[PDB]
Amino acid sequence: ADFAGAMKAFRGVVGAEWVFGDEEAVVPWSKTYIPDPAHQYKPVGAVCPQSVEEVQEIVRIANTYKQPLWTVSTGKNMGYGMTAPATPGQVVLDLKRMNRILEVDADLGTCLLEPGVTYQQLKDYLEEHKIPLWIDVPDVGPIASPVGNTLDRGVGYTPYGEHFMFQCGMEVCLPDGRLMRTGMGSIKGSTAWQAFKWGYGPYLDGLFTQSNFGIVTKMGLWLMPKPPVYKPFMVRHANMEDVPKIIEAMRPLRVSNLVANCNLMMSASYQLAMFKRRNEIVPDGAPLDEASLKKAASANGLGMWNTYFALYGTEQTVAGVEPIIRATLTASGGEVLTAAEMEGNPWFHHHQTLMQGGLNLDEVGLLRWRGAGGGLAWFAPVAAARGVEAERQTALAKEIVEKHGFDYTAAYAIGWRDLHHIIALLFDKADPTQEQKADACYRELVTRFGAQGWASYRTGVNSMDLVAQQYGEVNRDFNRTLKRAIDPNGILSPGKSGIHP
Amino acid sequence: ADFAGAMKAFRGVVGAEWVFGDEEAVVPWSKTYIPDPAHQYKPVGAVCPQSVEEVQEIVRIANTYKQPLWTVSTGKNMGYGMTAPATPGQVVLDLKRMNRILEVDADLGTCLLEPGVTYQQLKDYLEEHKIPLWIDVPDVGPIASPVGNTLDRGVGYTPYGEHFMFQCGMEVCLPDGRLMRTGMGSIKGSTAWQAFKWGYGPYLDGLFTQSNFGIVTKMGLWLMPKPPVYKPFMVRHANMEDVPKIIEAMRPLRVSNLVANCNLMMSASYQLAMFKRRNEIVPDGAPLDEASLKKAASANGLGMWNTYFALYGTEQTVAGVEPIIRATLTASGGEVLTAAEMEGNPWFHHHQTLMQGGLNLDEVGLLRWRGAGGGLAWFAPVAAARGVEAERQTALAKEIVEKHGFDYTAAYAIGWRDLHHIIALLFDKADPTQEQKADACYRELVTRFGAQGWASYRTGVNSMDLVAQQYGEVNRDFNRTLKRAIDPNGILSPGKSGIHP
Ligand SMILES: Cc1cc2nc3c(=O)[nH]c(=O)nc-3n(C[C@H](O)[C@H](O)[C@H](O)COP(=O)(O)OP(=O)(O)OC[C@H]3O[C@@H](n4cnc5c(N)ncnc54)[C@H](O)[C@@H]3O)c2cc1C
Ligand SMILES: Cc1cc2nc3c(=O)[nH]c(=O)nc-3n(C[C@H](O)[C@H](O)[C@H](O)COP(=O)(O)OP(=O)(O)OC[C@H]3O[C@@H](n4cnc5c(N)ncnc54)[C@H](O)[C@@H]3O)c2cc1C
Ligand SMILES: COc1cc(C=O)ccc1O
Ligand SMILES: COc1cc(C=O)ccc1O
Repeated sequence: ADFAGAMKAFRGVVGAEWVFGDEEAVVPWSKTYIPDPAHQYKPVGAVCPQSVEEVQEIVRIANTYKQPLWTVSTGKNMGYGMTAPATPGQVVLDLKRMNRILEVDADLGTCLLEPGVTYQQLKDYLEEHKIPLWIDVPDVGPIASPVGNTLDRGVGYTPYGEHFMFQCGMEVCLPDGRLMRTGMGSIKGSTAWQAFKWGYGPYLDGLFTQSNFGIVTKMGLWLMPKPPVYKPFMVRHANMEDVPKIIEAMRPLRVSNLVANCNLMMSASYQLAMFKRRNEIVPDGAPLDEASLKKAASANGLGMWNTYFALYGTEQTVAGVEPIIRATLTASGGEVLTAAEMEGNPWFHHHQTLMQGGLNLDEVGLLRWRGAGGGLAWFAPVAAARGVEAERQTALAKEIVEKHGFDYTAAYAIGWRDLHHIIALLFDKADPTQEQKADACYRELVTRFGAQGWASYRTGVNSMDLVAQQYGEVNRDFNRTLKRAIDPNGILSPGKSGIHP
Repeated sequence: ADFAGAMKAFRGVVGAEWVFGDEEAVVPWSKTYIPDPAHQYKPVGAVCPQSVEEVQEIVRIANTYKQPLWTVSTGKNMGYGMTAPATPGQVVLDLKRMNRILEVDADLGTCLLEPGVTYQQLKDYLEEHKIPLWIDVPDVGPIASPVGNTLDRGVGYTPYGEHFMFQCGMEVCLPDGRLMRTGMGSIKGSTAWQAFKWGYGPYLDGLFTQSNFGIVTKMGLWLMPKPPVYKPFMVRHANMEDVPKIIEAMRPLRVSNLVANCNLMMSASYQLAMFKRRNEIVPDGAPLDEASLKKAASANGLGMWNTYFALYGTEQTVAGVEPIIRATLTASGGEVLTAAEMEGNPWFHHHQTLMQGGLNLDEVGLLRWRGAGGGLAWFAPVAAARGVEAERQTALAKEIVEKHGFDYTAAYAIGWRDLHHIIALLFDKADPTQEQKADACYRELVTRFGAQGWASYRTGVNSMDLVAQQYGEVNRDFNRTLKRAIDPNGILSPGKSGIHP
């Protein structure tokens, strides 16, 4: 890499005030929450363009100077690396200034977005124009990107919660600086770019998700019509061991699509961690015992597991399914509760907001759990939607985290036929011993889960190689063949998803 | 290519009795219904393996001898080329004997299939085991493949009608002879291969749809639970010119998901062609005039457009949406009819079967429309689900087919935000002048649609290059870059989707 030559050329493209080219200037891009005992996940520069033409020029320069770029949209991948690159020596290509809402089609229920568009911005746009469409939001703070989130295949909590399913068309700047539109978008003045996903020939959009094959400059997204009626529910289960029965109850409701939104099944420990520090619940040095958890949860109107779902449509369609749902969940030991029973309950309010695609009030309490706080890494294994799988994964995760002196703080995001088991590894990052222990714990989670046949849907920059190692060697080789063909100079996000030039 | 050396080595793998290696022996793989005036779409051999290990050996030999393989599952791509390869000198790799149903998961609603499994076979398997799951079938005759259809991104008529959306996990033999499993499948003894679509890192399954980058040897598919209640409907519209009003009435019902199955909006001419020859309707030499069509359709209980939809659930969920659906469609000039009104109507019966994923036992009447018959080519442009687009595409297609002496015989398959406009170009293939005219007509359809911003979702081997030409030059280059990297010897289906080594 010729770093100095690249950065000088980048100033010529975007202006000197949008290039950040030394240790002090790149501080805003360098903070992470994942464990990093060797201090190895850090950018060496950042560049912030406002147009796709600037992106193209930047890519051309990256090739000439052999200077890799780590592309982000808004860069709020918290617990997964924020804007830290996977390998040393990279410049962050921060697309936050490319924040234009290009189209919103009220009739077809679609939009077309630049990467820097935020969820807040899109929701404001819809409301200001009185367009009766909803968004589908992850459980994040004030800033996050539909484009960035979708490209990492993230998740929200309406019927449109599996974000990548609802993507339709994209524009990519390929590593040589040429633009390519997927689906119907390469037909000049196509009116169907946001209407038909697949196009003609090989379906390419998935190559640009969790990958380093292209820079997405525009993305189409389907949006759900606002329903006449929205009815949120909470199911409370009393015992830690209820895990398998909850999944077995929900599975039929989801496979038959009586419930259609992604359902967060939240542990009491996670819920408490959102609003309380660990030392409000148990002494430092003591385990997070189930009696203390149960007492604390009960005092706050929570069970040991609390699962959130909603119904959408009319009073009549809601009444068609609500009885069967109530029967199935009550038979599993759950108490089904509505807004009228959960008045003033901040967890119910939190999920009632999420499940209509509302924006919650900034405040990530999770970062202050243990000691000085500041340590969070997601460990996010997949399971089939089978109670026995959830039972076993809960047991193994708890065993491993507790062996390293950490707590089990987790949720299951229940999907159609799958679960995303979301495990927050919360630690005191400011204590270097605790950061080292969290690193060791994380490695043990990945390795031992992999040995039982389980691996992650998504992971942070510090674990992308170790997670890749859980999946097949042929897969690893095939990804590398694609990388080398698409990006011969290896200038896009080396190490993303364990893919190296 | 060294054809003789390749075919000798193939006999060693599968047995001499499963290699077909001269003009006479390959006759069963040679008949097509598309126009082919130069007789250029034809295989030079066929090989029929029964195991994945045989496939892998075949692929190794194909590399050694530089002998291209044109891979099919059951090969019933009627109107798209059957088993004829896109370029000369290819051997059909016919996977019909790999017909094992590997798994069916009743609780998660999934299955895992080899390519040769037919729809009939899978339906029989479900029925015989009393498994309360349905299939989703295209409107084909007795033999077709869930795998082959899904890989060409085909369509059926239940809520699971957009077939590729419901695929989950695949195994592929790569061009070098190695097997790769997508999604969660490359984790040994993963139990989530049919549970979670995306896996980790780039999403690859779409690369193996409408493509020549691999041979699919196993594919997973989600299956819909059988609903307590199934209620089919037919909407009759009186006038040829109703097209835009029908799309505008159905679009909100589909965008809001009050109707969830893919809806065939059938022209009267197509419907009549299913069961009648053209000279039962008008004289040879006369146009298929709207008054003759209306009279013939009316005598059969058909409108000029007849649109089929269904509701699935309980008596109460159906009652939740049926009034709104009826009001929307009646306001558009439609008459909404149910089984009780359509007793003895063979078209209603045909669609009522399709919309519950039933197998129609029938010959393909369409192949006998004009003269000696035998000519069929699908022209299948996409539209957004907007009335004005359907109006304009119907007008243009009518203009073009009638200019060349052919009829407009078409349907729209209404999707969520899209339409597949399915235009059957029916001709007398046994008359060489008519075959030439149909060839010219088809070229004009593709070219002139492309100039208005419209192009095909799928096409036949004789037009794959011309359809590729309607999409972007960068797309074409990118697909060629992938092809050369993935299949360096160019031995898998050269010319599929216009992708050439
Ligand atoms: C308390 C908490 C709760 C959370 N809840 C959720 C949740 O419910 N669901 C969820 O999905 N996540 C969740 N997250 C994780 C994360 O914060 C969000 O997913 C967030 O939306 C990701 O950041 P972002 O939108 O800024 O995307 P980015 O950080 O901009 O993008 C993510 C990644 O995509 C790639 N990328 C982004 N833009 C492009 C581009 N234009 N071209 C190519 N590649 C690009 C890069 O690899 C990048 O690192 C949570 C995090 C926390 C701390
Ligand atoms: C009257 C009529 C009505 C029809 N209605 C419909 C309809 O409603 N919906 C619809 O979708 N189609 C329809 N068709 C078109 C077609 O007949 C079906 O799509 C049929 O299912 C395709 O044949 P097949 O299943 O044998 O697949 P195949 O012909 O085996 O496969 C199709 C293509 O996929 C690729 N392929 C197949 N198997 C493999 C593999 N294992 N590895 C890699 N590539 C492979 C090849 O390119 C192959 O040519 C209709 C046809 C007619 C004549
Ligand atoms: C469903 O995916 C996620 C959910 C969350 C929090 O709810 C955090 C990280 C994730 O990847
Ligand atoms: C929805 O796709 C198709 C439908 C048909 C017949 O109804 C034929 C070919 C197709 O591609």
